[PDB]
Amino acid sequence: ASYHISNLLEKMTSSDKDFRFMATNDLMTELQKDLDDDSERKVVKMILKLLEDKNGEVQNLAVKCLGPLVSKVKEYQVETIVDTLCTNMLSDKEQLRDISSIGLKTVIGELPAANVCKKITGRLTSAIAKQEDVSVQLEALDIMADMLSRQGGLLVNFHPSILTCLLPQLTSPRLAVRKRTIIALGHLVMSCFVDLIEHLLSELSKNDSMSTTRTYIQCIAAISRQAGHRIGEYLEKIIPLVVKFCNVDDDELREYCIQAFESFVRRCPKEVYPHVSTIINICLKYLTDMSWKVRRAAAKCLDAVVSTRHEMLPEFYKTVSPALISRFKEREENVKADVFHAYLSLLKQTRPVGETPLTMLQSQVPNIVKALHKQMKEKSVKTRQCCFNMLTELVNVLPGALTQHIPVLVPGIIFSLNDKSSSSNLKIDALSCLYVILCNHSPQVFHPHVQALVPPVVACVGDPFYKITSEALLVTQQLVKVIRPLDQPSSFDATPYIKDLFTCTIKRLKAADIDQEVKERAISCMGQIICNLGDNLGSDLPNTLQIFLERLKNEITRLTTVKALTLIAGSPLKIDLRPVLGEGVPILASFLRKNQRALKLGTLSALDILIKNYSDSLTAAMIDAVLDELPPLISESDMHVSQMAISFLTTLAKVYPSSLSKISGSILNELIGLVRSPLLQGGALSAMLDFFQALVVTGTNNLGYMDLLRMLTGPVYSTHKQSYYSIAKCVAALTRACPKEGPAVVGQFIQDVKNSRSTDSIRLLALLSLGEVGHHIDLSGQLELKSVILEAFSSPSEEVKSAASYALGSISVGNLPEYLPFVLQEITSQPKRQYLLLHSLKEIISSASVVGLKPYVENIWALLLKHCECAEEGTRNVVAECLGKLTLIDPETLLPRLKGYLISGSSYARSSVVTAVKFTISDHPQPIDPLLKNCIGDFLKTLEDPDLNVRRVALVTFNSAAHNKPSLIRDLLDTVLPHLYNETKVRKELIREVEMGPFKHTVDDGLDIRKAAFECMYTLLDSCLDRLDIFEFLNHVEDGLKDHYDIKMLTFLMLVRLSTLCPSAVLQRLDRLVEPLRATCTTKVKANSVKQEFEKQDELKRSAMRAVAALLTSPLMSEFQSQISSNPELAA
Amino acid sequence: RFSSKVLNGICAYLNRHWVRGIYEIYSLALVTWRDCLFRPLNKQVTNAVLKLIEKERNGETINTRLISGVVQSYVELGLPTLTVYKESFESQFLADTERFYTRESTEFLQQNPVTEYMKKAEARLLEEQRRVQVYLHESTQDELAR
Repeated sequence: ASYHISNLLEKMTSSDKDFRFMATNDLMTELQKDLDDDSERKVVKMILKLLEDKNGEVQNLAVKCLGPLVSKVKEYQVETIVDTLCTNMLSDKEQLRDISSIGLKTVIGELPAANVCKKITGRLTSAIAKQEDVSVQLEALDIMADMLSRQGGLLVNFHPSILTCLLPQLTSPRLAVRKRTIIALGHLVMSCFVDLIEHLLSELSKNDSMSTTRTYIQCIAAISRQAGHRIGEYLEKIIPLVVKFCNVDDDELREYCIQAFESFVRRCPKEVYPHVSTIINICLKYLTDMSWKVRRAAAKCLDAVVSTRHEMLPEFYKTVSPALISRFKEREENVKADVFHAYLSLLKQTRPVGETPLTMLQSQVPNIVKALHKQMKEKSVKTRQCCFNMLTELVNVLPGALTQHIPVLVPGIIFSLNDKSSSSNLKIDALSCLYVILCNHSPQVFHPHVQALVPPVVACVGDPFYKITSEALLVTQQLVKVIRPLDQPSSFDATPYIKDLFTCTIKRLKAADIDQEVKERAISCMGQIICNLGDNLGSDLPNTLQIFLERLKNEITRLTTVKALTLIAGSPLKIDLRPVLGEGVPILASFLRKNQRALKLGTLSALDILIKNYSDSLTAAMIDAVLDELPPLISESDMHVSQMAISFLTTLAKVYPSSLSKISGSILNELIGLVRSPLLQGGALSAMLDFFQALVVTGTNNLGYMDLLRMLTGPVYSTHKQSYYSIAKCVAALTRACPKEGPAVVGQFIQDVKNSRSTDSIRLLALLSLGEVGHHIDLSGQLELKSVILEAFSSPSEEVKSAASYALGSISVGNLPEYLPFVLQEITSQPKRQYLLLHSLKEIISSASVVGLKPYVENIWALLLKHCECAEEGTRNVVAECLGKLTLIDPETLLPRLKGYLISGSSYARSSVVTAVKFTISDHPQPIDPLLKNCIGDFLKTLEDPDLNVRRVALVTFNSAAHNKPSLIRDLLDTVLPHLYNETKVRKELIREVEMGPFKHTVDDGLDIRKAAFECMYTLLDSCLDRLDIFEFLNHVEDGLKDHYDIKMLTFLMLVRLSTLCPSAVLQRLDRLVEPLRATCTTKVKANSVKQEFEKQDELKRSAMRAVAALLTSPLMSEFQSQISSNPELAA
Repeated sequence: RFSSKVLNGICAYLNRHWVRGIYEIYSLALVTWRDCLFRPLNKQVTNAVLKLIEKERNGETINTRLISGVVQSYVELGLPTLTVYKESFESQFLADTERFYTRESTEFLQQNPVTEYMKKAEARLLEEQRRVQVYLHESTQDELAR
């Protein structure tokens, strides 16, 4: 209220220190939360008067309040406040000047108006002029730097004045002033207009000719660091100057090294590396004080060289760079650490994504260890830590490097570990390096060092620090496997190490409220020891094992305990776990209830391995409890758990078939339900088939073959295609389990033959089952199969026909000599059915054994060649696919023939042969890799000139190869680029038009090729942009912007995708890229047109807007008229 | 469609002579086409496309013009009106894509780490966005996005 502010103002000039700190706080609180003009003026005047007081607390409170005050006030108040602050800043009182500077800084920070900034900048420009006082100059420079850091978008027409006023400060006698003006110029460089940078660079270049003044070099480095992309065009005029000035005697190479490093880090594109590489190499060597930091800068300069550039790895290796780096390893710590870091960066860059880099690195390995040997005797912990890190990195980058150096390196590790002055970090690093070396080296070069490696490890195990204990436990676990590797034979008496290693481990087994990591490491070490050296342990093996039970109750070490049990169960050695089986198996059954995928899998695997290894000692009691948790685990929600459960059930049935009458409760129902699961695929299907086969072999009441068949195909007699496949495969597997199932085939034949009282589903299922069961057994013995199959081929629906064709193809694999010729002659016999029979043949080549298919190859090839030239397009496609599939076998015998057919083949033959090889490409590696790579050359290069269909098929094959395997078109991309670019051009000879009135319709016979070319161009962006040029690539896209609707959308999507890739090229031509796009967007729908055209043009316009919006992330971009203004909100 | 448009242009005079399925010539042609599509013929064509898209995800090159024309014909029918397009191909296509992607993700995660899974997820999402922007309706963009 008015009275509130009136009394606050009255009490503000109270003359009591505490009555002028409460009123100000109340005013600040009231202003912070969301006031007449007279009240505003009065409060502003009071605040300004109070800004100068005889107490610091009130002054600070007023300064703080000045910030929020400007947040809600008119412009005139801010203008007058700024004016009075600037006038006070000119006063000779230091306190008032500091208060004004702080207030102005706070006001600037509060701000994100324009007039205030202009006035402030003008005042600073006027004040910064050459003056006797220095405090005001420094304050103005600080304010200007803060403003530039905060705001750098406005004041475009003030940059030249600021630069001119700041330039004289460069030659100031005070180094602080020089640094401040350099920082201010660097900050202002970001704001700027663009024409000022060239003038500044020219001025600096002409002023470089000066006496011993390092200010210019510092300013150059600062501006380069603040903006490297704007200075890359003037390196040729700067590099020579620094190169010539490097010859001076005074110690000033630090700035040259720093600016070289900055240029290397920021500006990657340049070819002056060797010019300065030798200079840096010679600089790092000389020494004679102030000569250490120059060496440090020289050493650090190579960090950018070794990190950024990667294609130049071999020239680094061949040069003397690594040699000098390794040689200079016996210097002071400051430069030694930087040398270590630089070589570590080089090693990291060595790892990639005549001689390879790895081979060259190994040759120098002997020169490194020796250089580090003396470093192992240094008393500085930093040097030892650096050496350990270097050894770890060298072992990690490539194993098998330090094979003939273990004898000379182990003593250093032992000496470092035994040292009392070694810190925890040094010991941890040494232990990690030792573990890495042991885990990446052959066990055969560590037996002699066991006596020198076991005592120190045991000693390190007994350490109050927990990380060192964990590292020692890990080292012990690794040594347990290294000393007695079960994968390979060994001969070494390790018995003397059995006691101590156990003593240091069992003592750690009893956690007693210890760190979880320590408990896990101890459990893992104990499990590994039990698994490996289980026979050596005497009477201490059983009791300690009992402790594992105590670890199965708490959830802190449940996963680790389960993993240890699983590892122990599976091992060549025979370990007695029966005493903990009866009490152990039930507990595991309790882990399947709680929702834990990892725990569930671990416990399932543990139970499976325990049952497999220990089947003689089992009881139905715990088995019943275990089986109770299966029904809620086999479900379509999770597939990984279902496979594990199926495998566990199969193992239990195999090694314990007695307890099979309890699963009938719900497990069988769940399995039956999962059989018809659409997601049933992968290893789960194989596991279920194996389980069914094992169940059939075992045999149980109510679970016989007939019962299984009735349960499986019960509902069908009384929906997804994968369900039919699963049922058919299960039926085939069950039939295979019983080699005497004669009645089943005759029953299926009778059911299929009876057209009446048999819907499509039953016939489909019967055909699928017959096809699945006729693969692994011969059906030639039973007659009446071919007749019924041929009769079923002719049906109204297509699913039944496809199923019959698939069944015939699968059956033909069984007895090739009796089935293949029959279908071969039948194909030529009837012309109205071969179209189906050919499809069946497609299965044979994909299902029949190659060794058995060798004799019947010439006939198939001749038939395919004879049928290659056919009027039907579908038949041509089928024969092309069959030829492509057959080309996989014996490529060395067919590839030359295919090459020959291209010399005098017809258009249809050429199209068929090129289509055949298209399907040969697969994502995964194939043995026809080099053969196809060599063969595709002439196929892609000299087969796009003559014909149109040949061109289309060649383009389709090229696109398919690029999408699947782009390595084949990697070495010949340029050889085919001209043809692909030519194919993109539009031809007006292949555009027919028919007009029969006002309406018009244009038909293009060549539009298919253009779409294929555009798709190939788009798909080529995956991993080929680094090779193909950009300027020659976007010209055709620019031409194609004005093309068909589908091509228009494809080009728009191409442009959208190109926004994040090489934006500089897109920005350099945005004008001409968008001009056709603007012309298209300025199009109007033809009058008196159907709604289809309106909608089509609407989607085209929306796509164009999306493309331009993506590209944006000023050629008359502001064209928002009355109507179009309502469109963008629908796009964003 | 060209013949229907020509006939409508010819006999607009008669088209503007009644006082009031639909009596419009273009509407009559569209109704006739919808009836011709209602019969089980569509069950083949609508099914056939489901293979082509699948082949597009198996490393094979398919003809986008045919699918584009089929989708255009489906959306144009139903007298924009997307009832037929929504109840004929949208639901089945979405279910097929869900099932295929779930199976692929399960198979990959069964024997591959998570970084590769993330990379192939990016690849598949980019390919799906390309397909939607190329030969699918805009209204479905969000539907298949989330």
